Amino acid sequence: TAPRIKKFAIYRWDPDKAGDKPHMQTYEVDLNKCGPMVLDALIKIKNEVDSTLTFRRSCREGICGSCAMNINGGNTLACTRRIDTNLNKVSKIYPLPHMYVIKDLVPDLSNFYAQYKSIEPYLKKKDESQEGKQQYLQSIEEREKLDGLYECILCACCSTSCPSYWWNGDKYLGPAVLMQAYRWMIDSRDDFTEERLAKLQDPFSLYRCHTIMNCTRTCPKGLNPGKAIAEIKKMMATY
Amino acid sequence: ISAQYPVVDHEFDAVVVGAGGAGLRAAFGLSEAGFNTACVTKLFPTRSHTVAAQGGINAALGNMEEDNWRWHFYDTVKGSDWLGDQDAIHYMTEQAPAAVVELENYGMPFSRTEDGKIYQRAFGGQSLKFGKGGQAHRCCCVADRTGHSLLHTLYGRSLRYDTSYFVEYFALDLLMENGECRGVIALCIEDGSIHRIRAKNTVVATGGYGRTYFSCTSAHTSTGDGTAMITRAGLPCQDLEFVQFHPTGIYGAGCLITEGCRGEGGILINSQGERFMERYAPVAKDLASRDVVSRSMTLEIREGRGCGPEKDHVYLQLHHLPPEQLATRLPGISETAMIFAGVDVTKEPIPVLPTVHYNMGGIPTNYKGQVLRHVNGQDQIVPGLYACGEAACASVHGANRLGANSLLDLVVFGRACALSIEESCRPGDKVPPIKPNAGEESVMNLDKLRFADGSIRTSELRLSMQKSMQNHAAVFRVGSVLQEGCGKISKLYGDLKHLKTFDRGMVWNTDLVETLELQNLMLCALQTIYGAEARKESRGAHAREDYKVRIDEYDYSKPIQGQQKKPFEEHWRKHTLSYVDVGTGKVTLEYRPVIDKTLNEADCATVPPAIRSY
Amino acid sequence: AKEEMERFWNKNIGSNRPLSPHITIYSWSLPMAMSICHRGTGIALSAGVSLFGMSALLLPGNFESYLELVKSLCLGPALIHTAKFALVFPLMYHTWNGIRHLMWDLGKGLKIPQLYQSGVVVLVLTVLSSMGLAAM
Amino acid sequence: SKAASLHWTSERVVSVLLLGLLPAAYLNPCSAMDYSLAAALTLHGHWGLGQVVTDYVHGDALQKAAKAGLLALSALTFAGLCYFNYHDVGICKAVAMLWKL
Ligand SMILES: Cc1cc2nc3c(=O)[nH]c(=O)nc-3n(C[C@H](O)[C@H](O)[C@H](O)COP(=O)(O)OP(=O)(O)OC[C@H]3O[C@@H](n4cnc5c(N)ncnc54)[C@H](O)[C@@H]3O)c2cc1C
Ligand SMILES: CCCCCCCCCCCCCCCCCC(=O)O[C@@H](COC(=O)CCCCCCCCCCCCCCC)COP(=O)(O)OCCN
Ligand code: HEM
Ligand SMILES: COC1=C(OC)C(=O)C(CC=C(C)C)=C(C)C1=O
Ligand code: SF4
Ligand code: F3S
Ligand code: FES
Repeated sequence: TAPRIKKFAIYRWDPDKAGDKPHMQTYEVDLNKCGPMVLDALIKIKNEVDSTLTFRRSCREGICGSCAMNINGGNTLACTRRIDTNLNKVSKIYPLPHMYVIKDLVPDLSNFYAQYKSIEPYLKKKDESQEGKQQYLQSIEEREKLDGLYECILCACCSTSCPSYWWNGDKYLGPAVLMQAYRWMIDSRDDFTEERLAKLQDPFSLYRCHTIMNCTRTCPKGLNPGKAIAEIKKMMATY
Repeated sequence: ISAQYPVVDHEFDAVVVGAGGAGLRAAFGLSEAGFNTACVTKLFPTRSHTVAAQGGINAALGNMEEDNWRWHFYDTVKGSDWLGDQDAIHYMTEQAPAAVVELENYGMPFSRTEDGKIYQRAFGGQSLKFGKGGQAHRCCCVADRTGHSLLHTLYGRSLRYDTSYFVEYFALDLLMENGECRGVIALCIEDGSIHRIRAKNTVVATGGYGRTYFSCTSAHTSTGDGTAMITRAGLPCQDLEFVQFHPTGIYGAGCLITEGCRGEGGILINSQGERFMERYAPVAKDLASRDVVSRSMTLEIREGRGCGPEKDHVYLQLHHLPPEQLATRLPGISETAMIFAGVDVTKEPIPVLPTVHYNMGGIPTNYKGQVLRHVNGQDQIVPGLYACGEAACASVHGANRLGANSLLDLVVFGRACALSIEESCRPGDKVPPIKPNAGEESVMNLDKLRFADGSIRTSELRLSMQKSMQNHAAVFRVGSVLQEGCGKISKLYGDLKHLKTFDRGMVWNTDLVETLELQNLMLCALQTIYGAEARKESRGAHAREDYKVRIDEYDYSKPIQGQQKKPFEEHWRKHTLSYVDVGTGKVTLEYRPVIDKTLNEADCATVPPAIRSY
Repeated sequence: AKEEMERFWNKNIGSNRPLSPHITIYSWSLPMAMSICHRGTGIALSAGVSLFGMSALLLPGNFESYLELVKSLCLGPALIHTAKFALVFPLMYHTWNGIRHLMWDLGKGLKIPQLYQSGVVVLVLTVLSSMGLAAM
Repeated sequence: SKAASLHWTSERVVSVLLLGLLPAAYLNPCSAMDYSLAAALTLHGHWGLGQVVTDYVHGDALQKAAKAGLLALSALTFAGLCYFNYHDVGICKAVAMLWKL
């Protein structure tokens, strides 16, 4: 009764429409016949109004980071961002900032993933003949070191908010990939911690971070990529 | 249709159609062995529904207390309701220790005990001393984020090998010639190009089909794609009718509240604030089979004990657990509960209701992952075709899956597919010359759907079946209604020709990717509703009111000495092999016998069917 | 991989794909404007120092001569106590933020609730110091 | 080698150095402390500007040129600072004077 209709300005761009220029389409969504988060408005516009709105979605609980976008000026997983029930505003749904768009809201993340691959995100042991035979021992105090660090969902919300990744994302790895590098470095079972550091000894891979700390705020998971990057720098100095 | 779609042909040693836990384990196995593998995934690997899997892997590693893998075997067998293959159950429970060890040796951050070993917990259906004992501690958990850490460890660990991922490619059909499989034909979602990844061994690890139901804990991408590729290739499915409805799913969102929380001490309470898990499970109590607990929770509201404002859900109490335990082992459900239900686990209880969670059925495989045919009453192996994970039915779960056995399923049988491939084939085997128009029917269907002017939208045929299955194939079933459902589903299937799509582009046409996922969901729904209507017994998760008894070749409640062995055609202890004529949409149902002999009869003898009372 | 990154740039540079908006759409977090103003105050301070050493090398005369040159055209007690503030506020701001960034380098104070107390502190000490400095 | 972590560290040392070398200039002015302050500010500024350049001048061709013109602006700023120090009142006195009116 008395429907509440919120406006949603959403960044559109169609690759197949010749000469299409990025624009903003508005969709008044009724807030009573939809869920509470922003991904519920988007899935409603796609199932009931405009069946061409393209975005990535998969879990709808914020555990996988496919719905990462720029809602109201902040990189936040759309499945966990509540709709502002103040109906005098127009939500500004935008793709991740400074990233090539495949269609409307879907950014080209393949460089983000290639950079993740480049840091070697796997356990490296000097003696790998005993792999799979015995439970590598690790203390509860040495296992606590990886808290807040292994829970990254690789949603790029942090990397695409970093002004240094905007400018030099060709060579800078960004807060997410660097945080993961750190994670690996301080895994008590890894045996390449003085060789994972060596790989960052160029003026760009790690040393484009200047502690803007714009990655720790945007992290939808409440992690802290910039403190990780700081620990990495203190490890690169005090070997 | 034709040259409006140029086809890019690839040749690999092995193709894995999936990048969940099972698909990643299998791709990693093949690539590590040496095979030129290719993972075709429609989601970035770490995007797979595996991530939604709070709750460790079961494994009989004896850290907390002396444990044996034979007790885990027994537990499994019993919880399956004797409709599981005790040879695949034997293999899995025997390889679970070494599988979780290899997983910890890859970097998976398992929670550690005071001695520096993997911290295990207690779930529903586990025991010690072949039941006679009490609750056991075998669940090797990564601090309530086990599926996330599994997926990330396996993916990053496959980056170490030449695993050529095809990320965001939709697999449309298998390339079957002369009864064997030569790979898959896939759709690149990014540019709309058709790709034919030819191989010598296909592993189908596509997950379940939970989106066949209105309310599900499952992702938007659980659409039964591999099960339907198998249906559209002339191969059967198996035990589709059995659908686990996890009891502890959020009332509104349908999110997961980890059966671990219960295993930690959490309790289920009705409107009267009583632990009804005693009247039903005097020993198992809260930690019981996810079929007994779900139906009991249904049989609390059915009789009017719902503690909801609308009286349609029960509470799960966790505030009686210390805050340190709540946040040290269950850090994820705290967030989930707060960010969705707004419930603070440390203060007020969480609203919970049974929603569709796991599909015990799927593609019939053996204990090696090899997909099975059924020709003249014999089990014939489809050459070059493997299945693993939720998509497969090796019947290690039978009628009911035990908690934490599904992640174990993924790792152990991804390993099984990889090991079987590396023992049956050599890296470099020349791919046979496939015909020059293989997979044309898939491209012609993709075209007929991209330019599908019609009447009924694709979102409406979904909601239609989703609510016809939520009403007619729910926890409790009855012929008089399972036939109304069969009718409704057959009719909605017929209406798959009156479909209307709006997006006519090629780049990221998700209206096409979703009409294709609806063609797969309607094939998994036809079979599940018909196998459920036909199964005139009550076993495991299939509970029928008009036949409230588990029929077996004997009356195992009574002594089986003077009993006459009921013929295979009468008793219902047999797997439902389902087929669908994809043109007419008619489902023919065959029946296969359950494999009882274990891998080594001397090692662990067959567990005789008994009265599965918890 | 290198090949994957070369292929991402070779494909996206040469394509028609647009680059999503960033600085216009992105809200300005305080510390982001506090870092852009630390880069601006640094370039400014460096420009000053540099043109003062060039002047020193080329400009003819003495500093006391140019000083009395500006003194001659008397300005008053207000333009002086404002030009000083406008000439030292960049230096103070910068120096304080510098100490902030050195604290951050030792990996301290890098929790969201703290970057805003640090912000406020820095800006306060900026003003407070600037004034005090130009009240000498 | 460690030529990026050695840089990062050398810049933090110079920073803290300048941080201490500025107030001590007020406490006890000296001509040698003028010369050390000149070298401090010219190395801090050269490295800072270096960073700016590295961030904004994309292209290895143009970058090297910009850094050479920056090492020249710096190699002359330091020259004028030392000249002034030796032929005028020095940075401490100069400042004090311009801060007398
Ligand atoms: C909310 C939730 C919580 C769970 N918690 C637990 C737990 O605590 N413990 C436990 O043991 N189990 C748990 N499970 C169950 C278990 O984790 C899943 O059954 C398991 O992750 C499925 O593995 P899979 O790889 O077969 O499927 P998925 O992990 O879902 O992977 C399927 C893959 O197939 C791909 N795919 C599908 N269709 C296509 C297509 N047409 N073309 C190309 N690629 C395709 C997808 O992109 C994906 O990569 C949970 C399940 C859910 C839903
Ligand atoms: C490199 C040359 C730069 C020239 C700087 C002049 C103009 C810029 C203004 C900012 C610097 C001056 C403010 C600092 C407070 C000065 C207080 C003062 O006069 O006291 C001492 C100031 O002189 C010093 O010794 C220290 C001088 C520090 C100057 C450092 C300058 C470095 C960078 C300046 C660039 C600013 C450019 C800004 C552009 C936006 C003098 O000693 P005293 O007679 O008071 O008593 C001491 C013994 N009894
Ligand atoms: C007074 C004490 C000072 C401290 C503690 C200090 C500290 C810093 C720090 C920590 C940085 C950041 C370096 C990087 O980005 O990683 C910086 C940048 C910079 N500083 Fe200073 N500084 C001081 C004074 C000065 C002075 C007097 C000048 C003038 C020449 C100056 C010029 C610069 C420049 C040009 C930059 C580069 C801008 C940028 O990189 O952000 N600094 N300073
Ligand atoms: C603090 O981080 C940031 C910068 O750091 C120097 C910027 O330059 C910019 C962009 C501004 C200019 C003048 C290039 C932004 C938006 C920013 O957040
Ligand atoms: S670190 Fe935080 S934001 Fe950055 S990628 Fe991982 S989760 Fe997403
Ligand atoms: S915001 Fe960017 S500049 Fe560094 S501190 Fe985080 S990576
Ligand atoms: S949909 Fe998976 S993170 Fe929002």
